[PDB]
Order: sequence, then structure tokens, then C-alpha cells
Amino acid sequence: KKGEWLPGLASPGYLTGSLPGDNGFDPLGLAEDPENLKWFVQAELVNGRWAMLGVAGMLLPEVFTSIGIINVPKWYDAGKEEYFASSSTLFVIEFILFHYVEIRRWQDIKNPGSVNQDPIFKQYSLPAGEVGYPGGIFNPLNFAPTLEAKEKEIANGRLAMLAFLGFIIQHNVTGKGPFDNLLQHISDPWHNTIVQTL
Amino acid sequence: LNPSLVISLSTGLSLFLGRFVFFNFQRENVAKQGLPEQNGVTHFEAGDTRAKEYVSLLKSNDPVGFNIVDVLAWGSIGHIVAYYILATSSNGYDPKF
Amino acid sequence: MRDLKTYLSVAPVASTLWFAALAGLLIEINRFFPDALTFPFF
Amino acid sequence: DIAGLTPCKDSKQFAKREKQSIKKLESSLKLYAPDSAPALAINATIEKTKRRFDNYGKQGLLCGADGLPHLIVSGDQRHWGEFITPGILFLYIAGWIGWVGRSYLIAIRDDKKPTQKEIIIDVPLATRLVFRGFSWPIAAYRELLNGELVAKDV
Amino acid sequence: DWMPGQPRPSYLDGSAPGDFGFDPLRLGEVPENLERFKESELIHCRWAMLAVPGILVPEALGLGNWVKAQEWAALPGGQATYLGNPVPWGTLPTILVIEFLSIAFVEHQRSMEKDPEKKKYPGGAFDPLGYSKDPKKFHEYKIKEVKNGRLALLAFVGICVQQSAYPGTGPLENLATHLADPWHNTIGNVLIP
Ligand code: CLA
Ligand code: CLA
Ligand code: CLA
Ligand SMILES: CC(/C=C/C=C(C)/C=C/[C@@]12O[C@]1(C)C[C@@H](O)CC2(C)C)=C\C=C\C=C(C)\C=C\C=C(C)\C=C\[C@@]12O[C@]1(C)C[C@@H](O)CC2(C)C
Ligand SMILES: CC1=C(/C=C/C(C)=C/C=C/C(C)=C\C=C/C=C(C)/C=C/C=C(C)/C=C/C2=C(C)CCCC2(C)C)C(C)(C)CCC1
Ligand SMILES: CCCCCCCCCCCCO[C@@H]1O[C@H](CO)[C@@H](O[C@H]2O[C@H](CO)[C@@H](O)[C@H](O)[C@H]2O)[C@H](O)[C@H]1O
Repeated sequence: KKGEWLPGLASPGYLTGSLPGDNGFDPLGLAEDPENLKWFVQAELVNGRWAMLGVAGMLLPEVFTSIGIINVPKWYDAGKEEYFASSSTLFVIEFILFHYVEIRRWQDIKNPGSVNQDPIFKQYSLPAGEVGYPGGIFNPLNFAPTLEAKEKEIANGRLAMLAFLGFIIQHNVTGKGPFDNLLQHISDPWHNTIVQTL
Repeated sequence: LNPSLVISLSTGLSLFLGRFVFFNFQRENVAKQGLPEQNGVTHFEAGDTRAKEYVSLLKSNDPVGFNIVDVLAWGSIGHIVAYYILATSSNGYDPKF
Repeated sequence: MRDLKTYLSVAPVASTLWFAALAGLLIEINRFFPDALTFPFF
Repeated sequence: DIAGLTPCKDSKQFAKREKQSIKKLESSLKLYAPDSAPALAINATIEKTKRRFDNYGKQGLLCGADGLPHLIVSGDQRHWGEFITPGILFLYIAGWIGWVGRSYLIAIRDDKKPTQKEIIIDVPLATRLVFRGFSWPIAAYRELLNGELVAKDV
Repeated sequence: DWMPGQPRPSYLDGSAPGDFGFDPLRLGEVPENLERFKESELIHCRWAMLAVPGILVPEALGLGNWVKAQEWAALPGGQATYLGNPVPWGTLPTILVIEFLSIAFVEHQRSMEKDPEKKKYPGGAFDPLGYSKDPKKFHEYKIKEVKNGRLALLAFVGICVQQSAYPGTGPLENLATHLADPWHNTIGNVLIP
């Protein structure tokens, strides 16, 4: 019993139950090949983490602004705002940095343990971890990376990926912010719904 | 501007380069590339009566082997460069920068 | 019964069902969204 | 505008075409009692005509001297709705169909009589496989990388 | 290793000067081509190491940038100026014939020698100070030349691409334009018009 996304339905044989978040869910057989399964485990990790941060930074500044504690533009209107650098400059910075980091992480995906040390400072390396869970400086509070911890990371990541999808599609149809949508719904739910939104 | 000057300079420099500069390169390339051959054998050995090369004219008492054919080739180059610079000087052509 | 489902699975019959469904679909789409040289939603 | 064309919203010939079409249908309409069903049909064609020309004018189609839309397929971002976007949609659907059919052929190829399922469709298997086409680009990209897309030494 | 985590090519053991294992297209798979590439790479590195200051220093002075310093030859009666001095032979056909004969002779002299190790590092008259003394220090100087020259090549690429992104500029003019407002003067504006 590892949990069933469809109760009656059996699990694909290639989902052992050793992966965190394994509810037996691969109806289109994308992870039948094991290398695909590894790659998609890293992909779900990174999409889920970025989605958690993004959903947070999209929803919380809005609810803070609407309460009045602070004044922050809407997540979609944040792009148009004026900043201390040209947005092109911001982009080139972001691209160079991500181009370095992502390629180091990728080196770890292909050849695990190969990028664990600082190439500048030959000391201050990383301990040997698992692909997708770098230890050392990346875990300063030194929490125990066990199951239920990884399972919670994946659960909040999946809920946050769905959340982000809901944010972009919602804002497309409603022209407002996600917390604005929640207020509008809680107002009169039976008459404020995607049914009435269309 | 003076045709005799440009033609004499260009042809003298061409003969000079072909004599003291590019002669060894020329000879090693014409030696490794060799005579044209059909079916693994030269055109004359294959039976073309008129494909025998002329060794009489190619003999020169010039110590290095520079001969009449070398004169004709390099001098031809020098005259083509010469009439190039002559014709190109009297142009009046100027591109708009 | 099993043999009849088998017959209904045969190439020409499955083809008429499949293309008839596809035709009804495309017809209705051109009924609610007629003309259209372009994808207007961008 | 592009290629010497003019927007159809600004084209005299385009509006002349809409006018002549509508007046033509109204010439047909003068023959029938306005309550009759032929009349309502010609009115529906007229409303559909106005919808047509108004939509072509709205969505930014350029017109030739002929007063007819011309499509800009160069890739100019002002006209991706004329080719590039419906083109990506097409490639998604065609890739879906071909990927599903290939999945079926691979699935039945080791059967005891393969041709048997090519002339009598295994509909349960087909239904199992149709929705693999939803993710066909990831599946085919992963197969290309893994070396499962192309047969070896053929 | 140029890219940590990547298996070095089979034919790059690290012994060569400037060999960090970079040949992702396996262009040095054949050894003859690789040796030719070491020679040609050093030639480009040295031309670049000479040409970069020749591009920058006249710009720091009142003389024009590296682009303007070629411009008299476009117009017919053009005469060059070296340090503001209208040099008499500055006409284009003059210095053009001069350049062809001189450059052709010298470089062709390199074409007619095949050691092949002398085609990379000849020395002799070209090492009068004798920096080839200590073979360890001479080899470290080989790494020195190769990294310096690769750096100069990259810089030259920056100069040409900046020149295309700001026609009629100077590397130091571009630099000053950046120093004015680094956060609003960037390649970002050229990449994103
Ligand atoms: C991530 C979870 C999540 C949550 C709890 C909400 C919540 C809400 N949505 Mg949203 N939405 C989501 C995901 C979510 N949505 C996704 C993934 C999409 C992309 C299709 C959308 C797109 C969407 C649209 C277009 C609209 C809403 C709207 C609404 C509001 C009214 C509900 C409604 O009208 O129909 C709900 C619409 C859906 C598409 C439901 C899909 C959500 C799936 C089924 C996951 C939820 C199941 C989950 C187990 C039950 C709740 C768990 C939760 C507590 C975490 C409401 C506050 C309406 C609105 O904004 O009001 C003006 C509306 O117009 N949503
Ligand atoms: C034409 C100049 C040139 C030449 C002949 C060489 C030759 C060589 N390099 Mg070098 N290198 C160069 C430029 C050059 N390099 C530059 C500019 C850099 C800085 C990025 C480096 C940095 C470098 C490193 C770190 C290493 C080498 C190595 C090598 C050796 C093995 C690789 C090989 O055989 O590829 C042969 C190369 C060619 C046949 C040239 C191909 C050029 C193609 C056709 C076009 C290139 C387009 C270019 C990207 C344009 C972009 C500019 C702009 C317009 C965007 C070899 C002898 C490896 C080695 O073992 O060192 C000995 C190694 O570790 N190189
Ligand atoms: C930082 C650049 C650099 C470095 C480290 C080297 C390194 C080396 N070179 Mg090389 N070379 C360079 C640039 C460089 N070179 C340039 C620009 C050229 C001109 C195209 C050459 C052409 C060249 C040849 C033909 C030969 C070498 C040789 C050698 C090797 C032994 C001699 C030596 O160590 O010289 C020591 C170098 C220095 C002490 C650097 C001095 C820098 C000062 C500031 C001079 C710069 C002044 C000015 C800016 C440039 C004008 C000078 C010009 C008029 C000559 C050695 C590995 C010889 C060899 O192969 O040995 C067997 C040899 O045959 N080099
Ligand atoms: C990365 C992500 C979102 C990241 C958002 C970010 C960074 C937001 C950034 C910013 O907000 C800040 C912070 C500040 C704002 O001012 C500006 C923006 C720019 C807005 C979402 C991923 C979202 C990813 C999603 C939704 C993925 C969904 C995948 C699904 C459902 C797949 C399911 C299946 O594949 C299985 C598992 C098995 C198969 O057999 C069957 C099928 C069904 C195919
Ligand atoms: C004896 C001797 C000597 C001398 C020599 C001499 C003096 C020489 C001469 C030589 C020469 C001096 C030669 C020449 C020339 C050649 C040729 C071969 C030519 C040509 C021409 C041409 C080919 C032309 C063409 C054309 C035409 C016709 C038309 C148009 C224009 C043109 C150009 C195209 C010495 C001392 C050194 C040494 C010892 C011995
Ligand atoms: C998904 C992972 C990677 C995602 C990468 C996303 C990259 C996004 C690139 C955004 C490009 C920024 O694009 C640039 O934005 C700036 C900032 O508003 C706009 O600039 C605008 O506002 C600035 C504010 O001073 C004015 O100077 C300018 O006149 C005006 O146009 C530029 O006109 C636009 O060219």
C-alpha cells in the first residue's frame, strides 16, 4: 500500500514505491524507461520548487497590499514598474548567473558527485548526497532529508504547480489578481464562479 | 600612370617572386601533383602521340631550372596585375563611403 | 455479440465511425466559428 | 503596409466587396415575403457576411488591390495568427496522430498474427493509446535522446 | 579541465600547452589536423596579441579609433597619418603593394618550413633574450602565451561585435558609455532593442 491516485487501478510496474510522492500515477507511460524517470524526478523537483516560490511571491504581496500593510504592484503588473536597472540589463544578469548554476546542477545530473566542490576554493566541498538534494552549504540548518520531508516537498510542489496554472489562467479570464478572485468568490460563491466568469 | 613603369615593375616583381621566392613551392607541388594520367598511366604512354611533353624547351642553363615556361607564366601574371593597376588608376571610380 | 463487436472493429466500419465523428466535430466548429482565415486569439 | 498592401480596415475595395455582396443577397431577398423562411435564411447569410468582413477587418488582415486578404507568412510577429500559430497547432495534432499510430504498431508487432490487428482494430488498445498523443512531443524527444526513435542500422 | 564533470577527449591528456580538454566537435580527432591547429592557433593568438594594443592605444590618444584609421583609402587621393604626420607613402596602392610583397614573403617562409615543432615555437633569432632557457619555465611561458593569446582573441571578438552594435565606436568609447550608467548601458539593449 503506497497510495493510489485511482483506487481501483493498479500501479505501473516501473513505479517501485521507493520514490517519494509515488502514488502510481503515469497513465501515459512517460516514466516507463528508467532514465526518463530519473530526468522527470529532477524536473518535477525544480518545477515544483520554482512553482512554490512563484505562487508565494504572486499571492502574498497581493494580500499584504490589499490589507494595506504595504503597497506592492500586482504580480503581472510588477514587470512594467520602474527599477534601478534597465530590464534588459536585469535579464542579462539573470541569464549569465542561471547559465552558470544550471549547468553545474546538470553536471550533477549526468555525473553525480562531479561538481560537489568549489572550483575556486578547493576546500569547502559538498558532502556526497543524492541527485537533487545537495547538502553542505545548501542545508545550513542541517535538517534531516528523509521521507515525509521529501514527500512534503513534492506535495507542496505539486499543489504549487497547480496553483500557478490556476493563477495564470484565472488572471487571463478575470483580469484581476488571485486574492482578488478569492475575495470575489467568498463574496457570493453561488453567483461568482467560473460559470459566471465566462 | 606611366605604362612602361607599371608594366616593368609588375613583371619584374612577378619574375622575381617566381624565381627567388615561390620557385621551390612551385616545383614541389608540380612534382607531387605530377603529369596527368589516364587509366593509371600518362596520356602519352596510353598512346596519345601528341601528349609527349617538350623536354627541349624546359631545359635551361639558368642554374635553378627557371626556363621559358616560367618566364611566360610569371610575366603573364605581372602584365595582368600591371594592366589591372593601370586600368584601375585611370578609372575615376570612387565608392561613396 | 463478441463477434459483432469484432465486426464493428473492422477497418472500414471503424473508419466510417471515426471520420463521421470527425466530420460532425469539424462541421460544428465551423458552425460556431465560421469563416476564419486566422487564429484570432493570439 | 507589408509588401505594399493596405489593412483591410482601410481598403476601399474591401468595403466595396462587402457592399456588393450584401446588396446581392438583398436582391435575392426582395423576391420573398419577409416572414417567409427563405427570407430568414437570406437574412442569416447577410448577418454571417457582415460578421465575416468585420472579423477580417478587426484581426488585422492586409488586403491587396483586389480587396481580398493576403496572408503574411514571413514570420512577422504582427501576423502569426495567419500561419505560425495555426501551424504549431497543426504540427501538434499531426504529431499526435502519427505518434499514436506508431504506438499501436509497436504494441501489436509481437502479436502472433500482427496483420490481424491491422485490419480489425484492437479498440481497447487504441483507446488506451490515444491520449499518449497529448504528451507526444516529450515522449518523442525523450525517445530521440534515448535512441528508441530510430531503428539501428537500417 | 575546461568543463568539470565532462570526460576529457581521448586524445587530450593535458600535456599540451593550453590543453584543458576542449574540443566538443572532435576537430582534433585526426592528429595531423590537430598539429596544424596548434600552429594556426598560435598564429592567431600572436596576431591578436599584437593587434589589440594597436587598436586600443591610438584610441586613448587623439588619433582615431581602429576603424577610422583605415578610412583614407576609401577616398582616391587618400594619404595616411601616423601620429598626425601625413606620411608620404600613405596612398593605398603604395602601402598595398608593400604589404603584399612583405607579408607574402615572410608568411610563405613559414609555409616552406616543416619541423613541425618549429612551426609553433621556432626561437633562435626570435628568442634573442633566450627565454627558452629553462624548459620548465619555457613551457610555463607556453601556457602563458596560449592563455594571453586566447584572451586577446576573445577581446578582438568583443571589439568587432561592439563595432557592429555601435557603428563608429571605440572599445574605450563603449567602455566609457558603460561606466556612465552600467545598469542602463549594457549589451542588454543590443540583445533587446
Ligand atoms: C490549485 C487549487 C485551486 C484552488 C483551490 C482554486 C480556487 C478557486 N478558483 Mg481556480 N484554477 C485552478 C486551481 C485552483 N483554483 C487551476 C489549476 C486552474 C486552471 C484550469 C484554475 C482556473 C480557474 C478559473 C478559470 C476560475 C477559477 C476560479 C476559482 C475560485 C472559484 C471556484 C470556481 O469558480 O471554479 C474553479 C475552477 C477550476 C478550474 C477548478 C480546478 C482546480 C482543480 C480541480 C484542483 C482543485 C481540487 C482540490 C483537491 C480541491 C481544493 C483543494 C485546495 C484547498 C488546495 C476559487 C477561489 C474562478 C474565479 O477565479 O472566480 C472568479 C474562475 O473563473 N479557477
Ligand atoms: C582560429 C583560432 C583557433 C584555433 C586554430 C584553435 C585551435 C585549437 N584549440 Mg583553441 N581557442 C580559440 C581559438 C582557436 N583555437 C579561442 C578564441 C579560444 C577562447 C574561447 C580558445 C580556447 C581553447 C581552449 C580552452 C582549448 C583550445 C584547444 C585547441 C586545440 C584543440 C581543439 C581543436 O583542435 O579545435 C580546432 C579549432 C579550429 C579548427 C577552428 C574552428 C573555427 C570554426 C570553424 C569557427 C568558430 C566560430 C566562432 C565561435 C565565431 C564566434 C565569434 C562571434 C562571431 C560570435 C587546437 C589546437 C584545446 C586544447 O587542447 O588546447 C591545446 C583547449 O583546451 N582552445
Ligand atoms: C603575453 C604574450 C606572450 C607570451 C607569454 C609569449 C611566450 C613565448 N613566446 Mg611569443 N609572441 C607574442 C606574445 C607572447 N609570447 C607576440 C605578441 C608575438 C608577435 C606576433 C609573438 C611571437 C613569437 C615568436 C616568433 C616566438 C615567440 C616565442 C615565445 C616563447 C619563448 C620566448 C618568450 O618567452 O618570450 C618572452 C615574452 C615576454 C617577456 C613578453 C614581453 C611583453 C612586452 C611588454 C613586449 C610588448 C611591447 C609591445 C606592447 C609590443 C611590441 C613588441 C614588438 C615590436 C616586437 C614563449 C613560450 C619564441 C619561441 O617560440 O621560443 C622557442 C619565438 O620563436 N613568440
Ligand atoms: C514553474 C512554475 C511557476 C513558477 C512561477 C514563478 C517563478 C513566478 C514568478 C513571478 O511571480 C514572481 C515570483 C513575481 C511576479 O511579479 C512575476 C512572476 C514572473 C509572476 C509552475 C509549474 C507548473 C507545472 C505544471 C502545472 C505541471 C503539470 C503537469 C502535469 C499536471 C502532468 C501530469 C501527467 O504527467 C503525469 C504526471 C503523468 C502522465 O502520464 C499524465 C499527465 C497528466 C500528462
Ligand atoms: C639574361 C639574364 C638575366 C635577365 C633576364 C631578363 C632581362 C628577363 C626578361 C624577361 C621578361 C621581361 C619577361 C616578360 C613578359 C612575359 C610575358 C608572358 C608577358 C605577357 C602579357 C600578357 C599575357 C598580356 C595580357 C593582356 C592582354 C594581351 C590584353 C588585355 C590586357 C592583358 C594583361 C589581359 C638576369 C640578369 C636576370 C640573370 C642572368 C640571365
Ligand atoms: C522563463 C525563463 C526565462 C524568462 C526570460 C524572460 C525575459 C524577459 C525579457 C523582458 C524584456 C524587457 O523588455 C524591455 O522592458 C523594458 C522595461 O520595461 C521596456 O522599457 C520601458 O520602460 C522603460 C522604463 O525606464 C523605459 O526606459 C522604456 O522607454 C520603455 O519601453 C523596454 O521597452 C523593453 O524592451
